[PDB]
Amino acid sequence: TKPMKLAEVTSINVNRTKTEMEEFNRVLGGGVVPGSLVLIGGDPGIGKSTLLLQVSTQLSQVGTVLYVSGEESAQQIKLRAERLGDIDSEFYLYAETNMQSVRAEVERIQPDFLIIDSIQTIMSPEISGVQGSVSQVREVTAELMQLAKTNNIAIFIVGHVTKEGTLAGPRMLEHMVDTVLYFEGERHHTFRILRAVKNRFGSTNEIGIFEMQSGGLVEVLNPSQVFLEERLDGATGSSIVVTMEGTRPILAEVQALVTPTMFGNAKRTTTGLDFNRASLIMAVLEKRAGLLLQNQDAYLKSAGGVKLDEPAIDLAVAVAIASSYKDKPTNPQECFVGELGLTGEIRRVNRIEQRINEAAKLGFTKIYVPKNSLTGITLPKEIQVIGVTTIQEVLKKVF
Amino acid sequence: TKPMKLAEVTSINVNRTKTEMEEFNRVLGGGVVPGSLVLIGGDPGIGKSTLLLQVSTQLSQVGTVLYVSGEESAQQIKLRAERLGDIDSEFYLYAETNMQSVRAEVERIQPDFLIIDSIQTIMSPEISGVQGSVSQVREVTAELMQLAKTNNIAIFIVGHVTKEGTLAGPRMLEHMVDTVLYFEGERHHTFRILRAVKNRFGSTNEIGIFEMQSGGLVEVLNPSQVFLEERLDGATGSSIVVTMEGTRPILAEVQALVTPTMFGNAKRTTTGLDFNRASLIMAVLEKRAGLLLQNQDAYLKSAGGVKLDEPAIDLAVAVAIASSYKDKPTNPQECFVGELGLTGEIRRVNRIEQRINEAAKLGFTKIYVPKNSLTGITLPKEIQVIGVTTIQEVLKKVF
Amino acid sequence: PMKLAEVTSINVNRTKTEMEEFNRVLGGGVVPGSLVLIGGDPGIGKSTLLLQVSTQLSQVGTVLYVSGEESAQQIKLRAERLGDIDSEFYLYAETNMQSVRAEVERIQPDFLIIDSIQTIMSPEISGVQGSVSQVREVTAELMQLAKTNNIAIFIVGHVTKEGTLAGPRMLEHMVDTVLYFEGERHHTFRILRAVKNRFGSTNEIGIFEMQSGGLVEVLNPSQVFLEERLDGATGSSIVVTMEGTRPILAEVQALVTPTMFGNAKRTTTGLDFNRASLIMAVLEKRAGLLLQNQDAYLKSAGGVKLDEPAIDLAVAVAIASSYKDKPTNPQECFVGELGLTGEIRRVNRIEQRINEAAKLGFTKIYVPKNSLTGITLPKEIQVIGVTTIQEVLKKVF
Amino acid sequence: NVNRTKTEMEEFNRVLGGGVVPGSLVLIGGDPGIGKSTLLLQVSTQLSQVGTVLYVSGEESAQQIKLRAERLGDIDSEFYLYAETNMQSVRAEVERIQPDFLIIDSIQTIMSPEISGVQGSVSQVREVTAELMQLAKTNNIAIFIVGHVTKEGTLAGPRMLEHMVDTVLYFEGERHHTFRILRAVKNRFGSTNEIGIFEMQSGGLVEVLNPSQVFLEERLDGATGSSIVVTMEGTRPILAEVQALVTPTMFGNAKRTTTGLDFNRASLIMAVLEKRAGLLLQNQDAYLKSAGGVKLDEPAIDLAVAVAIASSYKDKPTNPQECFVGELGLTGEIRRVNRIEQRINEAAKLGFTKIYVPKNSLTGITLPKEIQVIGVTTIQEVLKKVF
Amino acid sequence: PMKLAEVTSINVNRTKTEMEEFNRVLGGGVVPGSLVLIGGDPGIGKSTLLLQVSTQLSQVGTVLYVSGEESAQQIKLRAERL
DNA sequence: TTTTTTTTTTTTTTTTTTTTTT
DNA sequence: AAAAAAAAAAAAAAAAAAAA
Ligand SMILES: Nc1ncnc2c1ncn2[C@@H]1O[C@H](COP(=O)(O)OP(=O)(O)OP(O)(O)=S)[C@@H](O)[C@H]1O
Ligand SMILES: Nc1ncnc2c1ncn2[C@@H]1O[C@H](COP(=O)(O)OP(=O)(O)OP(O)(O)=S)[C@@H](O)[C@H]1O
Ligand SMILES: Nc1ncnc2c1ncn2[C@@H]1O[C@H](COP(=O)(O)OP(=O)(O)OP(O)(O)=S)[C@@H](O)[C@H]1O
Ligand SMILES: Nc1ncnc2c1ncn2[C@@H]1O[C@H](COP(=O)(O)OP(=O)(O)OP(O)(O)=S)[C@@H](O)[C@H]1O
Ligand SMILES: [Mg+2]
Ligand SMILES: [Mg+2]
Ligand SMILES: [Mg+2]
Ligand SMILES: [Mg+2]
Repeated sequence: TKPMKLAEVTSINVNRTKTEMEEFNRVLGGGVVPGSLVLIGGDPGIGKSTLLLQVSTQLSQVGTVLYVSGEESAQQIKLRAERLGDIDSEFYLYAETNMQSVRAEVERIQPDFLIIDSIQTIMSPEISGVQGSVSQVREVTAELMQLAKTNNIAIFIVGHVTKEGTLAGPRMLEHMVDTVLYFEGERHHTFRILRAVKNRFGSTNEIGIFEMQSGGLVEVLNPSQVFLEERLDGATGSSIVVTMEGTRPILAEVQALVTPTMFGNAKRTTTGLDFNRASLIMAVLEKRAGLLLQNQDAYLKSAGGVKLDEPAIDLAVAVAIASSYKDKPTNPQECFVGELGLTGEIRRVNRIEQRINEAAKLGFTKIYVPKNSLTGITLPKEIQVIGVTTIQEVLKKVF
Repeated sequence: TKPMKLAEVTSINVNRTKTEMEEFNRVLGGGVVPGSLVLIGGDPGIGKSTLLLQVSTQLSQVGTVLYVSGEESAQQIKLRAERLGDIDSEFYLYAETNMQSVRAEVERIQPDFLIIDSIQTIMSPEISGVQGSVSQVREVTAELMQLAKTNNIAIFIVGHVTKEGTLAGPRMLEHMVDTVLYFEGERHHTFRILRAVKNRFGSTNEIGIFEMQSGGLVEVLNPSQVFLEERLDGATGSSIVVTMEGTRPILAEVQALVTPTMFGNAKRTTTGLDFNRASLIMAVLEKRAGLLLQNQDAYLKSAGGVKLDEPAIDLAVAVAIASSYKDKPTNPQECFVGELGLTGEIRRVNRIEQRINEAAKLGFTKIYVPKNSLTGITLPKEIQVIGVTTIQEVLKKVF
Repeated sequence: PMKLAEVTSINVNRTKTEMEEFNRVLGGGVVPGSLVLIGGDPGIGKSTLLLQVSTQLSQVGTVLYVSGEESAQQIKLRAERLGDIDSEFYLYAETNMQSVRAEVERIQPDFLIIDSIQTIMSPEISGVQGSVSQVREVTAELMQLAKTNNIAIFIVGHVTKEGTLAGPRMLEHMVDTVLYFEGERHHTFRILRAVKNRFGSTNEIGIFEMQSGGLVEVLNPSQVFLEERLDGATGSSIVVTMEGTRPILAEVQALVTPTMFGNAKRTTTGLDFNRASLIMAVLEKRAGLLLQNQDAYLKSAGGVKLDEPAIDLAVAVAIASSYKDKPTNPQECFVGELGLTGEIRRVNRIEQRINEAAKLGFTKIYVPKNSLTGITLPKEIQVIGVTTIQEVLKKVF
Repeated sequence: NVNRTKTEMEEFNRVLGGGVVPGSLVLIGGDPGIGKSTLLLQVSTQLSQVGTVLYVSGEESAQQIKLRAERLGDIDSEFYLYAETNMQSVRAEVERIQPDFLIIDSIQTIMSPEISGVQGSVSQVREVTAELMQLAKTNNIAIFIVGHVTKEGTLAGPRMLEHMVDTVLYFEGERHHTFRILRAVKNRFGSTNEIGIFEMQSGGLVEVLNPSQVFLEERLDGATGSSIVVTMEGTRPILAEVQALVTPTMFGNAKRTTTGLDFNRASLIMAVLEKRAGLLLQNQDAYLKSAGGVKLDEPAIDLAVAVAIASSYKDKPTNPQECFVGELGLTGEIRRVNRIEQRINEAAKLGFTKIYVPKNSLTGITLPKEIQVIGVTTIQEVLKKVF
Repeated sequence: PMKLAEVTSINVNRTKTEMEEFNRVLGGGVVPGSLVLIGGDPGIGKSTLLLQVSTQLSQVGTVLYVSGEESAQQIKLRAERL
């Protein structure tokens, strides 16, 4: 080795190969990078070995794959494969735990892709410690990193997780690999969310959602079924907003029902929405747009119980209230994003590009967004993007 | 050797070289200091080596740079460089991992600035045990502080972190080096913040905020939704406040809508503020300034959902309420800062100099502050700092 | 020799720095013949603090500053930032314990400051610079020098990655005083707190603010000053509250106005509105202020949360001054809990409170009379015992 | 058993098995600065009234100890100080005094220079301890040992000392506590677990005799609407005062503003008084507080709360030496309470003339003769007896 | 043990105390080869119960009573109250 | 024939990780 | 929010042991 000037452009471009799973490719950042290390953590049972077996089958159509498993015997893995089904043209399988015995086979198969079905179950013969020991994990991961960086092998490592929900072993492990994925999914849903917390080769904002099914993990193409309901005739008082949950844009319906107050102080009731925010929005509508609302009771709901924290919902909430009060329908493919100011201005929102992209992917026609958010934003040309400046403009255009 | 002197001693000055990233220069106390040690810690994948490759390029425009790394090969570094820039001042890469060859090549090329990358990923063949040993990093740190002082090389060091997020290694590491930086970001946010916990050459309070983007880190300059020209021109009931978001001042905007109640009682709906605080402020206004407000509803909001609960916002809240009740605008170039006492006094506030300086940087023309806070303040030339001591003074000056 | 109880003792000649917020932590001043240990996180400010101490003590006696971790140029550059060498002192930057022992015997300094015992070493043994044996022998040498020359020694000790002193636990036994210098990244105050001091109370902490011109002592941590009340401002009063161990001054403010619409609000901040409405009920029953038909609005100034029962008297006097439209004197302070019978009940730490009010230059403090039993009033403060709220209201207004 | 000498700190006796037995060792460990040397100087001075005492110190020269003694002020009849570290010289001074109560101010700062090790060496301290054992055995001297502690607290070589040591107890306290707790952990001659507690002061350590948190008796004159109740701070009984202000609802509607108590419990209590006693409280505001901010909320308070409310409504004073304990039922029955014996004994210790208690709870308890324990059945009976 | 296939069977030698209201809470008696754990509210009778049970089992067989938490003198002085 | 010494061992302290407990 | 289980390292008590 020698020091070199940066203009010694020995950099060959990374011809990263795509698997068939677009959800997997996107989290990785376009594809599997040769010579990368990917560490997949996640709770027991969540689907890590299923995911890796699927991608191993798909990659075996394009390159040689070696699947290495300490924790499971070859018959179990073949039983899962036949439950999933693939030609498995060049898919090698190797149940092993001794690092020298895997390294020897790696140096003859020359696998383009290597799966390590659990790092905590594979041991160096050098280190005396138990298979989950910190020193064992350190030595095995350093040897795998040598194999990867020397032979351009892409290595997928399954990591055991502590009861905290964070990867076990020395933090050196998270420092040394190139990509760290978590695989997780709460019991309220069937969906399994794959997310990158580190990715030296791509954006860590991309997340992939799978559903676990008999016969494998299948991609879910719409994360949010809860909007899907085609509207009744009439159906006044509904609007749709591209809100946000964690990092993924999710599109959700807001509904309102405005009715004349009787025999009490006018009272306002919500679900999934802060009633303070709704009271503000109703005050803005009554002031700036002249909707008589201090004599109306109002009821607001988000479909599917998705809780709408962020201020970007306020414009869609106002449009829902207006649609109910006017008793006139919005279009089922109009979508609304923006904070509503008490001076009636529509205020810019973060992540505007992702929201417009997601609205385009779900096939909406018109998305209304704050005019000042549009600066330098490139729209997808298939969806009409309307920049709006004040609530009176939105009401006059929608109604 | 055998010194021993009175305090009359050479007092040699410290020169500084600024990077082009003012957000980075700020944290170091105004620029890189020759012969200093700066230690960078932070979560895996946070952006440390992008930041250091950016600053490595900028220093490379004004001096020779040697970038060592044991983490990554020269090809990966060059691919990153192409991703984030034009290679407009080429510098040296060295993929070395053993300290003797580093010391050799650094003595031969004799750089102005040196970057180690991770101190935990370099070892010394003369001593001790495993990579990342406490025994190893201590001795490498001693070698670096020597090489630094013998040559006046400024050295930047990446440090691993524990799972708790504190710097790894023996505390001798955190004592021998001169500057210790943390690079961090909460998962609910897009920003990365860079903060000093120790800095022998400047204040630690100055943090720097970056956004991660496809072309690298970019300094945000404005951590807030307050973009001045957002204001709806004819807007009334809005005012801006300089608020401490922890250690950093941020702009925030307080909006009020004030309107007569059409019921036997009046609402006090408030988002982002304590409604008891707003109710106290309206009682101060009604008693001292004579605004008839018990007949009026008030609705109050903070822009962008920022939670504003420090006493310094009371003045801007009072001015927003008064602006709405009077239906007169305020100039969007004025900031307000001050606690409001039930006497109508504007009480002094903490960190007043930071607040004035940050109001100055984003180009505000006036800021109203407690007059008693003005003592010893270095107030910048570009902004007229208007001392005030009663709410009625503010209302006469502004309305 | 067992000299029984006949040995003769002379009072320690406690010298003082100008930083009273430092002197308080040592329990009144710097004793001679003594070891002080300063611990704290890296970067906290220990060297800045001991530089300022050196420069101040140099006005009283000879100071020698030694530092194995920092060159004399860096120390002089810091001193030039902090101020000027008008009180010039000796600076050695030595690492050899034998050399500093010889130099101390030559110069006979009144005060010695060692900025890292983790870098002094003696050649009689060798090893890692911070080795337990090296620090133990060096600190034994320092215990000799302290006794032999009556020298006050300030030692900077390193700290582990938890907030505890490194090196042998025997260290905290040999030394006479142990200080931790501590702070929090969300803040910018530094607290200096003792964990051991056999020459004086360890119930006192010093507070500092790190600034460009050094560690400024924060004599008054509250945003509460006698200079800043509006001349005729009614409806506020001062109370000596306690933040754990530290007496903290606080102002309570009250706005009383007729309840023109609806029914009586009791909107409150920093206080508790149940406490406040109790106090208004006591005033209305016992003192006769017609406060039922009044709205009342109360806040702590400065956003300090007030919990303890000692605030009741100050809150009552703030309400009463707001109702009566008669200002309280800004230099009078109130402490005491209010009973629903209108009695004023005893409070804890009464002496530490009166001492803090005296030290902050309050001309007068009101206290529950029965708490005066066995009390030791300072000279610079007038202390008034009161028995009932009627007595207070007659005396104040 | 063999006889016990008592120090004047009865708190110290009770943790030390009821008193220091002669001819045996005691080791007090604890964090530096906790107060070991102050405690042992007070103990040694109190024992000086019984016989000769020697205090040996390496870690503190005689002048500093004398300064501390003159701070505390206690008279020091035949109190010996000895600044020494040569253990053989200590042993010889033992025979030049023949003490009766010996103190070593730290085992880690005395050395027999011939034998072994450095002053910290486990062998050196163990062997010094083995010599001390012979000196204890020979002259029946009770020897108090100060222990250093490990960073963890484990007495800096615990096992080999502790088996020779007989009795070990730990002196400790937290960063903010004015109190320091002296916990006995092993003891051949008394309750193997106990906790002594002291407050540290500039006058020296002072016992916490009676509970830590009682603060009372600031009663004024004709203070209607006040009553006293015995309540538990877990296992400690404490004696606390309830105050009530009852006043007509001149404006608005009846408030129930309450602090310390639960306003639901208080609402039940005023409903019970309204129905069973016939107090017209529904048109009254009633304001209730526990004195001193004590979180006084356990079922046994309801009788005292009822008597405070009734005293305030009637505007007649409760006697300042009457105490009440009792749960109140919605039928006006007064129900049993958890630990009535301990409450009556605390009431007696604080010198209360009466305690009112639930009848059906006097069965099988030994009423102390100094206090008039009164059984009451019903709230109407209580209000007849008191008012 | 080494060889079994549902064979050797000493059965439960269930040994009573004189208090049947103790025996009834177990299987009608104590069981050899077993650990019984007793908890309870502190000082309420927890040790009094087991000391008395010892004074009743001592009639049937040898009982060794070990206390880390109380002195042998105070133990025997309490037992004398029985 | 004691004196290093040096392995072996204890054991303590620092530090990092992780299983319980609100 | 709190503890206890492994890893790494230094301090040290001890002895196999070869010297000086
Ligand atoms: N018919 C089915 N047959 C087998 N597995 C199924 C079936 N249906 C669902 N599964 C799911 O398959 C999951 C098993 O997880 P896998 O993908 O096989 O491996 P893994 O548990 O993620 O990896 P580890 O290291 O063994 S914890 C379980 O959570 C089951 O819910
Ligand atoms: N298009 C993008 N391409 C590459 N990286 C991206 C991209 N967008 C964001 N990144 C971020 O780049 C981060 C990697 O930053 P790095 O500086 O290379 O790693 P580091 O952990 O900070 O430092 P080391 O010592 O190299 S591990 C990832 O965590 C991503 O979040
Ligand atoms: N203009 C400024 N220039 C230099 N330092 C400043 C400045 N302003 C504030 N500082 C503070 O100075 C602090 C440094 O404190 P130090 O005096 O180095 O304490 P120390 O770390 O204990 O000293 P040692 O013994 O050398 S490690 C930094 O943490 C800064 O917060
Ligand atoms: N006016 C006061 N004067 C002197 N000491 C005080 C005073 N007030 C409190 N103290 C306390 O007295 C303590 C002094 O420590 P000691 O009473 O000597 O116990 P000790 O430190 O354990 O003794 P050893 O065995 O030498 S370590 C300190 O912790 C102080 O907090
Ligand atoms: Mg598996
Ligand atoms: Mg890197
Ligand atoms: Mg220093
Ligand atoms: Mg002592």
